Amino acid sequence: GKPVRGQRKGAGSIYITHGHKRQGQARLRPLDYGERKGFIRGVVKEIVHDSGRGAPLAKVQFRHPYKFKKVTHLMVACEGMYVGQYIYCGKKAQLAIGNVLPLSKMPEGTIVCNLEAKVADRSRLAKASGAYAIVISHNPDTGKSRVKLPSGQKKTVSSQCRAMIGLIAGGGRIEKPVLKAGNNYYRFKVKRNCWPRVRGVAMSPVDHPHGGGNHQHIGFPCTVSRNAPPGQKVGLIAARRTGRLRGGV
RNA sequence: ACCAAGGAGUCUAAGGAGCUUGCCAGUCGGAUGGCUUCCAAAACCUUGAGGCGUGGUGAAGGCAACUAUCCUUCCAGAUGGGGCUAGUCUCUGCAUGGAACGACCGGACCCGAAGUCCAGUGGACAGGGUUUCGAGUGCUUGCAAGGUCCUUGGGACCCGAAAGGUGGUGAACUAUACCGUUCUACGGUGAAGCCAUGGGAAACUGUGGUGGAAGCCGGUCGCUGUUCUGACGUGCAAAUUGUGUAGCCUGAGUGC
RNA sequence: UUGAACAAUGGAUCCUACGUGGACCAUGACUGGUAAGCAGUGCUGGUGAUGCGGGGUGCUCCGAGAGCAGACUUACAGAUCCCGAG
RNA sequence: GAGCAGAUCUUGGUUGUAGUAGCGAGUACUCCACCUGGAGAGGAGUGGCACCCCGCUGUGUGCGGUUGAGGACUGGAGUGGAGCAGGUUUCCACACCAAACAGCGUUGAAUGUGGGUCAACCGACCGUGAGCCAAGUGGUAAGUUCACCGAACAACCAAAGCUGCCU
RNA sequence: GGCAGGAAUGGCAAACAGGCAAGUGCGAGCAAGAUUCUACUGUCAUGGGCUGGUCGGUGGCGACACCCCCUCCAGGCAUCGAACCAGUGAAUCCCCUGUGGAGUUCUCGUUUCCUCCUGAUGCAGACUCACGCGGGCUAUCGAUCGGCAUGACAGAUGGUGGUGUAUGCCCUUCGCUCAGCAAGGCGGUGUGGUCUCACACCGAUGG
RNA sequence: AAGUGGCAGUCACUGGUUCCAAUGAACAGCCUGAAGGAUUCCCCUUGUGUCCGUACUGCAUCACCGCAGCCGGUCUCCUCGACUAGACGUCGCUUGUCCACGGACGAAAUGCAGCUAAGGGAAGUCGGCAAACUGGCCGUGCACCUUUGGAAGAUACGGUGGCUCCAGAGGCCAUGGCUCGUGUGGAACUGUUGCUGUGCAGGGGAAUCUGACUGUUUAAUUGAAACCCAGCUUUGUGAAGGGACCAGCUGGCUGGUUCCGUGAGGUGACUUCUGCCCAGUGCUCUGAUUGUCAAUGCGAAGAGAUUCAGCCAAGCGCGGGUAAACGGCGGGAGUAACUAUGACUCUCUUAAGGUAGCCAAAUGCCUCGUCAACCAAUUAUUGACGCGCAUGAAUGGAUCAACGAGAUUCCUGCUGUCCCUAGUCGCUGUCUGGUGAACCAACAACCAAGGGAACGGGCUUGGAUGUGUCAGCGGGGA
RNA sequence: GCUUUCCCCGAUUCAUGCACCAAGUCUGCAGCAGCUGUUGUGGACGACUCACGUGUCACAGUCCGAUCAGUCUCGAAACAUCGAUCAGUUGGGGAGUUUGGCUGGGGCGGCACGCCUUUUACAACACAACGAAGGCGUCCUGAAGCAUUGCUCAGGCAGAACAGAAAUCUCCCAGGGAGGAGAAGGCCAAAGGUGCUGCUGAUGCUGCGACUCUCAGUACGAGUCCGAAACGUGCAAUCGUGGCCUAACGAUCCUUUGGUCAAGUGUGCGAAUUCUGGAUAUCGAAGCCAGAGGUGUCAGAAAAAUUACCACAGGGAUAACUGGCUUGUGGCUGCCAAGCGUUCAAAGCGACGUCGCUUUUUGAUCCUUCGAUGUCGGCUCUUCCUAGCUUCCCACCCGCAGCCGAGUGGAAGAGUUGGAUUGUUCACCCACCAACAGGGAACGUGAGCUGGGUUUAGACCGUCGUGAGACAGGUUGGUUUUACCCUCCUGCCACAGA
RNA sequence: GGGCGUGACAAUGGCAUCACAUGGUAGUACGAGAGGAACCCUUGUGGCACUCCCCUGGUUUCCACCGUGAGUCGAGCGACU
Repeated sequence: GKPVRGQRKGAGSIYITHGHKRQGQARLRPLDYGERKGFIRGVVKEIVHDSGRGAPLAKVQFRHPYKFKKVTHLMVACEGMYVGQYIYCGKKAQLAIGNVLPLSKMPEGTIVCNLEAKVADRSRLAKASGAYAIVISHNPDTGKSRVKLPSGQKKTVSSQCRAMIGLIAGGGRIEKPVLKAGNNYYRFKVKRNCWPRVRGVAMSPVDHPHGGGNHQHIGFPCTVSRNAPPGQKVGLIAARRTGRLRGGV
């Protein structure tokens, strides 16, 4: 009868992010002449806590490309980065923690974060707490590069994508068990309206394909198709397998 | 409960079967046209196409009701005529009902297509037979108006659904998100950290304090609403109430 | 002897507007059932639609059928009194 | 649009019930005095008395308001003092309660009349927040409570109309 | 009009957030408004008119202190959660001594009750070693000297400079003294006519 | 010269300290600095301050909403004295008020409230429902079990007044003056043994089922074992992506995001485990090389409409994986040197044949199952046993500390729940002055029997019956 | 020690500092002092370039030489993306609708829904019930049809080598006891049987008749009777258009086939449906006629569940509660007398049989009630019955010595209890007692109470279902309102006037 | 003959004394024994009924007297909430 929770969320009325008191986008300084040809220096002016995020951010101040000015960019912090650090951004930057340099000046063992997925893009990969990617290999024939992502996947991105050298700060936070419901309450109160989460077997058949019945159960296989309409796409979406994972994944 | 007033088979298109009236192989013709202070948008007039009827039958191609003195036949039968007689004979034969047709019109069969003929591309009919059909004909039973009882579509005798649809309104209660902001006595208890100190070879450890954590406890405001299955239950109240009893009360708390 | 009796204001030909289409009761004619104020049937009559006299009372029994009155007489059935009639 | 006894019929007016059930949370009143047409109470109370006067007799535990004297309640998380939303003259005074209302009525938020609300300093106004509108552009058969609000963050975008000197 | 600058449309939206500046007599006098009127005493923002010689100057070792417009950039204030502990100040409240008035007094009670007050504002003052309330910084000295010390309820510090010392320097909450200001207020005691009301006098500016 | 009488709560500021997988706005406005540039030399609508709100009410017992002048609801601020831990509770100054329809009569019965009650003590009842017991503080002290935190205020024992003393802590001025523990311990005396003397103020213990907890919940019959939680585990996703809104959009959302992130499910703390089945359905992967398979396209024949063939997609078949996907997880007959039982064997058969565990459990029909405990008596309850109609493993199975207005059982104490009721009291009612409805109403209003739409007030046959009150009453008026 | 060859490179990395609006070089113009100094203001390089030189950095411009250029940046790229139009797939995410009927309530069950036979069924015809027993949706072509024709069947006595009970053969007997496909009934003997043989009459040319059963005197279906073409069989009469007879089946619309048409023959003639402005075309389509493809719910819609979240219109035409009829069942008594009883049928029983009564269990029914009669138990309170438990007649009788008792009669006055488990009625124990009898009163009694149970909405388990959901399976939690009217009853009072 | 009052009478209706037990009878009758009554007479008891308050209880707004707590009236006294 009635639509589903994950179908009313995408409508985005009271499921908008609680971002009012956040810091903005955390991205690498954009690509300009300095960052392409040589290197540019920036002072890590502050490390700050961003709401709804696990990693600390860093206000890093560079000079303006063509104006008498100081552009204060904001990027996810590298673990070990301190205030007043002098990070370096560009092609001729050195292989030091916090530096931002193209994915081609990096040897084939480098541990990187804030990784770009496209050229002139600004840091769309490996951005959560304790996240890091590992530069696997380079290909000069294409100017591209295989990198190992935190997910364990291996993505090929151009060797003009810029990363940041090191880990993302604030690591180890899933290694603490949330002990109370109130901890997760405060956790999600600054992210978005998604907690607590009623389970579909506890609803009525008007509200969810799982609701109703005299015993709380799903009467049909949970593994739903990928071509399933929005509204019966609840359960395990296009699951290749189910059950306990043992041996290889 | 009582009385008063209102209150339910109506109008319309088409039609059926009676009845009335007028005309008649016709009838009607108020679409429209001619006229003449209000009456008069009336009345009157036949310019009237046309409607219905005069022919039916076949899917159609199409075809289309014999009869030269008069008259289809038979049974019953209304009148009437001429003889005759209280015995009682002939002729007439309406209407109606039944039967028939050697009749005929159209359709369908069978054997044939012989025969006659010509507005002559070989065409038109024609003959004899049938367990044949027609909402057929056999001296056209029509038209129009009114009226009665009805039928069907319409609100359809009157009242009566739960429903379905189209467009709007509401977040003052209430649910939730965000922005700003408010509120949270008094105690109990005693986490980390810290101080002194006893023991020990050391690793470690005993004791007395300090400290003031916790979705900790009692408990006030407050919020909620267990129990009496209390009150009330024509209430204070369309959900409240007790000189009760309870739950929580630093939090996932609370309100604006 | 016009060839059985009795009866008979009747036979033929039509048209047409409605209501009804829950039935029930009674009887060796019965069927199912232990049976039922049960269920289902048959003939006929009743009730429904029907009042009146009697059965105290009773939709169905017995008598009889219903315009308004007068007189007489009766049906069923009645006469200790209630209550007409020993 | 033509006849009512009914349709839990419609509208109106009524009746019994019945002077009945009731008008029982928030502890509470009392005395004197004044205000009255009357309120320590009478219809010509009664005998003389021929209205005065002198006798006798009756009076409901007794309307309202306000001083004063007592008795009590609120008991600062108030029955106090201020303001929000809402109210919108209810504020104040006088007249007035024999029109009605206040489940009494010399009183009131009643009725009638007439008054009263003064800001450079208290606030709206100034912006900004969540959010919204126009604009720009787009979508629709078409208006729209059609889409975007994007100086963290948009576009398909010629939005700097302002400043210094000279003039 | 020329030159030189100048990405990024205009608004709305909070009577709780941001946001210039007022207090007392709560009265002269109101029946009813009052940080609005009134008497005093102030505060704020902003406009106009007038009157061969130019980087304001100086003091301090320092922390710092004093007197005499324009453009652009870098910062900061505005500016931000909650709870708990300690301190200081305010008003409230209470106590002691004394005064002025009142209540009780059958007996006792030098008793009982009220009052004895002080606002904004000031380019006023003394401290600020807060010698009342505490942080920061300065200079000198150079520690744990062999038992490290200082300061806190608890923290907390210290060769990245402790303790000690000093013209020490700064900011801030206050508090105190003065002006406001006693003339006002509060508790009273009287005079004068009376009136459609002014004068007189007294009573802690206590600890 | 120029803090300071006291100390309690509130407020302000100051110095800090803790909490966060939570870090707790923006703008206008204002200021400072850095670097440049440039540099003629008192008076005025008591200047301007314009515009709008400004009464009163406002947790209201009458100003708002609730039909109203409704015991309901409704935002914030200030907040005294005494007892006390106190913003509890009780009383009082300041402020405000005596207004709620009243009066008589000791005031029936019944009722709603407050209390008591001998002897017994749950025998009452579905059930200790309701009430009672206990209650503050100080000292001594405290068991099982445990997740080592708790349980715990366990359970329990003693004391508590009044007065007179004895000790006992600090500060200022200068070891004396003054202030100086309402904050503690001891003792003597004292009293009809009684003192948290009033208001206030836990009864306790022992188990089973269940949910871990805390939180949430059907406003107005269900507060729960339901939902949520943490934890666990699957799942899709590396962005031209996952999910997903919209009529549409070069549209908005998650996303100010980027795997320690996340969109979609399930289970439900810790602990100990989570067994077998991929045959069915589902999902997913392949080459989907063999089968089926659309539209368009290409070819042929036809005069043409049209007809016919072959090839090219996904899908479906085919093949593989997957159960913390949905789910599922067996019969028959013999057999041991007393009997009995059946370790053992035979056979059919499944995708697998229910594994470890647990049970007459909130799941067991039979069933009040059998044995034991409890009791005088036990359809209750507990411990066991187990062919379990129909238990069972994240449809989670089994233990389980702590917690619970959860469901059940036992013990103690306490009791009017009961034997078996009685008394007393306020407000009712009762009488009354003022005011004054509604429900309901065919008409009526005494029965028995009969018959009858089978249970009459009316009918028939009988029996009663004078009319009219007042307070009650629950048999009837189906 | 140069040259060239092109590849690589192009000033910033101890430090929370600063950094822009040009300095230098060269040079123009204007003013003043005289190519110079000064003042003022420009320009180029600094800071490479995007056919030539001249032209002002710009373009033009005239000549010269000769075959224009223009992308913000990176990637991808004629693929892909967002949509567009079709097509395949998927699609309870969503919508619309349906989810038969009968029925001793409905559901489950079944078919009494279209048919045939026997019976009910009651001697014309007719005759219902979820009455009784069955059958039907088929089967059969040198047949299981038609015809001629010959023969006689079931069974039995007797007989014949193997051979017997039962092989085959022979004789006699045999009314049908066989066969005719099947259910039952009827029918039939030189045969509506059967062998052999011959055949196809298994649609009597049509748009072809009258009828009968059914019945409305409709259809379909089935069947009877005819007319005449052409045939089979037979000497012939005849018989034969299916099955010996009674069952064996199907509308409109649509499709399909055959016919019509068209063609062909026609040894000369014809002999004809339409596609509409006139014609053609074995193009296509339409038409008429006869079949066939099926509606079994069989006079013929195209069709799944659930609701305890529920609703509406009704219904006492119809269930659940009371009551009514009946009492199978239950309960209570009778009669007889086989036996038991030491002998003895009755002191006490009473088998096999059999007559009754009650409502008091459960049935059966469906009569009243569905515009509602509050649905169990308990408590309270009253009354009634007797089918008599105690007490009384110290009754009578005994297998009665006493005691304890058994049975029977009169008698319904009084009594008939306290508890544990269970919601319980009941049951079962513990006791007390003279005894702890059985019942009724709308299964008395909810405006008397309670609310434990049944019986809403919440929730859990088990089994069932794919599911929502179901469950006489279990569990927990869950608002019981109103009297003041009339009467009865309780007390109270007056008037008695009518 | 009426009015008021008293004293009675009594139509009709209701109706209320049921049961048990100690002791004696009696260790008797009866009975081989074992065992083992009864009438009746006392005295009690139970259920029910009716009445009542001397005694003993229960109740206490006799707020009668007294103790005692918080607050308040200045304390006493006496009070009050």
